[PDB]
This record gives sequence, structure tokens and C-alpha cells, in this order.
Amino acid sequence: KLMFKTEGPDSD
Amino acid sequence: KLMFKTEGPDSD
Amino acid sequence: GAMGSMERASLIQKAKLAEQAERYEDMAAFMKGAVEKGEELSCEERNLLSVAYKNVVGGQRAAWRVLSSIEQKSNGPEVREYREKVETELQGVCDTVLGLLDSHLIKEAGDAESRVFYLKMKGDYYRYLAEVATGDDKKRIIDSARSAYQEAMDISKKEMPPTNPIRLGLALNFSVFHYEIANSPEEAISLAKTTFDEAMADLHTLSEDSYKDSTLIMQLLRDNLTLWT
Amino acid sequence: GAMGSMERASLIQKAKLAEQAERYEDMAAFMKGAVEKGEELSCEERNLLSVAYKNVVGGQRAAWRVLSSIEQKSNGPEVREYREKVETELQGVCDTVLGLLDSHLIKEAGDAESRVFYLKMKGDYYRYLAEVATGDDKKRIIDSARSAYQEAMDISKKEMPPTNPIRLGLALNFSVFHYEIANSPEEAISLAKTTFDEAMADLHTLSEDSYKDSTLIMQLLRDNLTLWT
Ligand SMILES: N=C(N)c1cc(-c2ccccc2)c(Nc2ccccc2)s1
Ligand SMILES: N=C(N)c1cc(-c2ccccc2)c(Nc2ccccc2)s1
Ligand SMILES: N=C(N)c1cc(-c2ccccc2)c(Nc2ccccc2)s1
Ligand SMILES: N=C(N)c1cc(-c2ccccc2)c(Nc2ccccc2)s1
Ligand SMILES: [Cl-]
Ligand SMILES: [Cl-]
Ligand SMILES: [Mg+2]
Ligand SMILES: [Mg+2]
Repeated sequence: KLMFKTEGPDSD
Repeated sequence: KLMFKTEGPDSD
Repeated sequence: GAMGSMERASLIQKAKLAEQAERYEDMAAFMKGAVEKGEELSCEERNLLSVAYKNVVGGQRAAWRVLSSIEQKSNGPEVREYREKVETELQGVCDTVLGLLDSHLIKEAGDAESRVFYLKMKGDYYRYLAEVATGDDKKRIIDSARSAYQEAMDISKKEMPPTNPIRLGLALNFSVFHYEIANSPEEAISLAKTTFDEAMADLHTLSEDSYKDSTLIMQLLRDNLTLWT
Repeated sequence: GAMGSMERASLIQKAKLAEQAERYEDMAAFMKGAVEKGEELSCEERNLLSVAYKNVVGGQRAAWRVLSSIEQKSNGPEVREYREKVETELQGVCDTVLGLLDSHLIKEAGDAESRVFYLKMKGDYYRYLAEVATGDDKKRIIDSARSAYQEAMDISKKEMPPTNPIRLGLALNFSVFHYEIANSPEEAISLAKTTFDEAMADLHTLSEDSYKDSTLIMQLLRDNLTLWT
């Protein structure tokens, strides 16, 4: 899936 | 520490 | 409470060591222990809590999507069973974090920066549940995420400047909620744009250090708008 | 046996899914379950077992070194306590893998490719113990690693070609054992060089696919020699 920018660590 | 090449995934 | 017999300060020290070791499961357990001491968290401590669980739940979300995608393609029980296993553990982490927030982080958080922070987290963890929800509570899970975000937004707008990094991170995440969870892409776009513009117009008030903090999150809003428009 | 009620084939399927999801703790538990079914492992299954635990123990070794380094610099109990926590969990993984090898992977492994594989793993997991050992069993742990490697080497030299990837990976790891665990850098260098040269002289016998497999591991031997000389 295209994941959008969310706050904090890009841990996924 | 300098880790040397060992077999399989460089998991450390 | 696995961590009931460790000093609050030791648990915070060990959370910080765990972060350095990339032991996020440990970091999260240590911070759970610290919250369960019953004292409010400092700014730094709130950030430790959030980083620990973001990392844990991030790995599970990533694994879930991989498994969900394979399952979709496959449509034996094994794929479904294992996606369910991961999904259940994911839901457990969300349940635990929501647990900490309701018992009793949110009710004792009176300052804008703490209350907004915790309500943002509440929205986030309901959003993560919503991402995997498929049954008769999906609508209510989604509405729980909206409700949390909306209270956070109302407080943030009244009590914080437009460049406040907490306020900006909230708007970012609420924007993604709208786009992908509430199926409201126009709302997502309007929020992201309005948030960016109001932040841009306030940067003049900041120190160099603060300017850096704000513009970092503003770029994330931009990154999303670029994909969306 | 947490996995006693799952079919062998399901456990192998789920190990493969876990690998795709980067859920190495799960992958390792699934493969433990598969070994505990009591049947020998195929080549593919041996590789699943090894990859799963390498990944798990790799994260712990990395965390240990970070914590050990902080502790050295610091020379409150917290740093030591947390390094000890991680160290204990590391030792547990090694103990578990050595468990599987002695009960009963090694004794039933009659073919060179399986026996060498398992004895190499035995050397590896004793080496990982040795990396954190500081007490009155260090010498015996080290000798256990040597002993395992040496039996593997004797078999490999008699039963496999010099380019055999298993044989090459063994020589690589035994070489690192010599350099860093046995404090025998000249032995490490001689082994790595002799292994590379004998492999180089046999590449002419291989298919393209095999040539690729061998030269990959030969480059690791080269990489180490470059740092060592
Ligand atoms: N990952 C970590 N260990 C932390 C990250 C942040 C953070 C800072 C700015 C923006 C986002 C996160 C922390 N906040 C903090 C640090 C020191 C003193 C007061 C507050 S701790
Ligand atoms: N700890 C909490 N506050 C909650 C956890 C879960 C949950 C969801 C999926 C799986 C496991 C737990 C909730 N579900 C829910 C939410 C709103 C309305 C109706 C049902 S609330
Ligand atoms: N990580 C994995 N899933 C595997 C890696 C390797 C491997 C292959 C060559 C060299 C090193 C490892 C496997 N062996 C294998 C695969 C298919 C059929 C027979 C044997 S499985
Ligand atoms: N499962 C196994 N075969 C072993 C595990 C451990 C161990 C080492 C450190 C911490 C926990 C366990 C061993 N120690 C050892 C090895 C050789 C001689 C004397 C002592 S053997
Ligand atoms: Cl499962
Ligand atoms: Cl500890
Ligand atoms: Mg439109
Ligand atoms: Mg010399």
C-alpha cells in the first residue's frame, strides 16, 4: 500500500 | 565494534 | 505490572537505553511501567512513550499489510490464520496504549501541550485499529478516532500557535485520517493546505531552532498534498 | 511445545510468510515447532531455521554491543542491569538453538550437507555465547565452538568440493572465530586465503548458477582478508 506521511517514526 | 563478514544475514 | 518493582527514574533511563539499542518492545514496556507509576509525564517522557509504541505498532502494521496482500492474492487456512495472529497482536498494542491514555493520562492532562498530545495519540491508535477493522464496530472505531482528533484540534487551535509542532503533527495525522479512513479526500486536502498556509504565515515569529522544528512537519503536509493533488 | 498442535507443513508455510513479513521471532518459533516434529529437515528447511535464528540473535548481538559500549564508557546499576537483561535473552536463544541441534538434529544428520550445516550452526551459537562470556566457562565455551567447527571442517574437506557454499560459509565463520575469539589472527588469515585459492581453482567445474553462489561467499573471505592484511 502507498502509505502517506504521518507524524513521528516511519516505523512501518 | 568493527564486525567481520560472517555467513548469512547481516542481522546485527 | 511486570515493572512495578523498578523505580520510575530507572524505567525512564532504561527506556532511553532501549531506544539506543533499537529494542523498541523493551522501550515500550519500560515506558508503560513509568506511566503506571501514576505521575504525569514530562514533555520528554511523553515523547519516549510515543516513539516506543509507534515503533512497535509500526512493525506490526507493516507485517499486517504484507500478510493482507498475500491473502488477497490467495483469494489452506494458514495465510488467514497468520494474518489474524498478527492482527490480534496489533490490536493488543493499540488496546494497551488506549488503556494507558484512559487510565489515566488524559484525565490528568490539563496543559494544552500534554492534553493535545494524548488526544492525538488516542486518534492515532483508533486509526490503527480502523486500518484492520472489517466488522460491526468499524464505524464506531472510526468515529472514536475522529472524536479524539477533533477535541485535540479544537484545543490546539484555541491554545497553541499555528507553527506549534504538536498542533502541526495532529493536523498531518487528522488529514491522513480524512483521506484514507473517513474516505474524505477533499477534507484531507483542505486541512493540509490550510494548516501549511497558517504555519507559513507564522514562521516569522520563531527562533531558528523552532523554525527548524515547524518546517520539518510542514514538509510532511507538503509531501502529502503533492501525492493528493 | 507452543506449536505442538500445528501441522509440520503449516509451520513451514508460516515460517515462509513470517520471513516475508520480517517477523523473525515468529519465523524462529515456527521453525522450532517444525524441528520438534522429529523429522529431519530438507535443505530449504535447514536454511529457514538458520535465517530465522540468525536474524533474532543478530538483533540481540547488536543491542548487546550498544549496551556494552555505554557500560564501558560509564566505567547507577541501570546500564549494567539492562545489558545483563539483553545478554541473558541472547544466551537463551543460543541455548535454544544448541538445544535443537543436540536434540536431535545432529545425531540424525548423515549426509555431509546436513551434518556440516548443523555443526557449523553449533560453532556459530557457541561463538555468540563466547562473544559475551566473561567467567570460568569462557575457555570451555570457546573450545566447544572450535570443536564443532573443526568436525565440520574435517567432514567438509573430505566430502564436499572446495566451492561448496556450505563449506565456504563454514571456513568464513571459522576464520572469524580464529581472528576474534581464539585470538589467532594468523590462523584466520591462512584459513581465509587457503579457502579462497582452493575455491578459485575449482570454479571452472561449475555451472553459472553455482558459480554465482560460490563467488558470493568468496567475496566475503576477500572482504575479511582486506581488513586483516
Ligand atoms: N526519541 C527521543 N528520545 C525523543 C524525541 C523528542 C522529540 C523532540 C522534538 C520533536 C520530536 C521528538 C524528545 N523530546 C524532548 C527531548 C529532550 C527534552 C525535552 C523534550 S525525546
Ligand atoms: N481500549 C480501548 N479504549 C478499545 C479497544 C478496542 C478494540 C478494538 C478492536 C480490537 C480490540 C480492542 C475498542 N473497540 C471499540 C471502539 C469503539 C467502539 C466500540 C468498540 S475500544
Ligand atoms: N531465506 C530463505 N527463505 C532461503 C534461503 C536459501 C538459501 C539459498 C542459497 C543460499 C543461501 C540460502 C534457501 N535454500 C533453498 C531454497 C529453495 C529450495 C532449496 C533450498 S531458503
Ligand atoms: N545448550 C547448550 N549445549 C549450552 C548452553 C550453555 C550456556 C552458556 C552460557 C549461558 C547459558 C547457557 C553452555 N555453557 C557451557 C558450554 C560448554 C562448557 C561449559 C558450559 S552449553
Ligand atoms: Cl498462526
Ligand atoms: Cl533491566
Ligand atoms: Mg475536488
Ligand atoms: Mg604474521
